[PDB]
Amino acid sequence: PCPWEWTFFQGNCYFMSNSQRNWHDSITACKEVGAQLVVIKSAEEQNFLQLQSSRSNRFTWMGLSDLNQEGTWQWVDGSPLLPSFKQYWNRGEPNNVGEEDCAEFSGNGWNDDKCNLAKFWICKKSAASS
Ligand SMILES: COC(=O)[C@H]1C[C@H](OC[C@H]2O[C@H](OCCN=[N+]=[N-])[C@@H](O)[C@@H](O)[C@@H]2O)[C@@H](O[C@H]2O[C@H](CO)[C@@H](O)[C@H](O)[C@@H]2O)C[C@@H]1C(=O)OC
Ligand SMILES: [Ca+2]
Ligand SMILES: [Ca+2]
Ligand SMILES: [Ca+2]
Ligand SMILES: [Cl-]
Ligand SMILES: [Cl-]
Ligand SMILES: [Cl-]
Repeated sequence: PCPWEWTFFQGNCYFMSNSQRNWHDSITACKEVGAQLVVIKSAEEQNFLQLQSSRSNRFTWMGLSDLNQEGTWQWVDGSPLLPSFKQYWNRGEPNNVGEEDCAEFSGNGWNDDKCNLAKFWICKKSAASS
């Protein structure tokens, strides 16, 4: 079972925060609970997490950025953003407006936004590690 206040899906536990943090502080918060700011590995996990964020009406960080090389999106575990996953950007994203280097769930897909903006966040860790 997942810890109190967490969400189970496909053998992992997810913490949907109830406070807001900028993207770096969200990474730290997840590391504090032995988790990671969420790295999506499958289409079904994307569809699941996207829906949680859309129906909660909450702009939410995930563990994805182009801070290192503009236009090259990397997950916080080092894995590249696969071209097929680029289907999950909202229409007209990522658009880098005013420089935007971190990815959030926004509505029915992903947006790039300012990494120093405070948003809700989602951490992920194995249920077996919980
Ligand atoms: C300069 O950044 C802003 O201040 C501003 C940027 C977006 O509003 C301005 C744009 O509106 C129109 O574009 C629609 C989506 N955008 N783009 N680009 C268009 O008239 C443009 O000429 C303007 O630059 C808006 O950004 C938020 O929403 C878009 C999605 O619509 C998203 O991509 C952004 O990441 C951001 O969440 C608002 C933003 C602002 O500062 O509030 C006014
Ligand atoms: Ca940049
Ligand atoms: Ca960018
Ligand atoms: Ca954007
Ligand atoms: Cl559970
Ligand atoms: Cl991490
Ligand atoms: Cl940024």
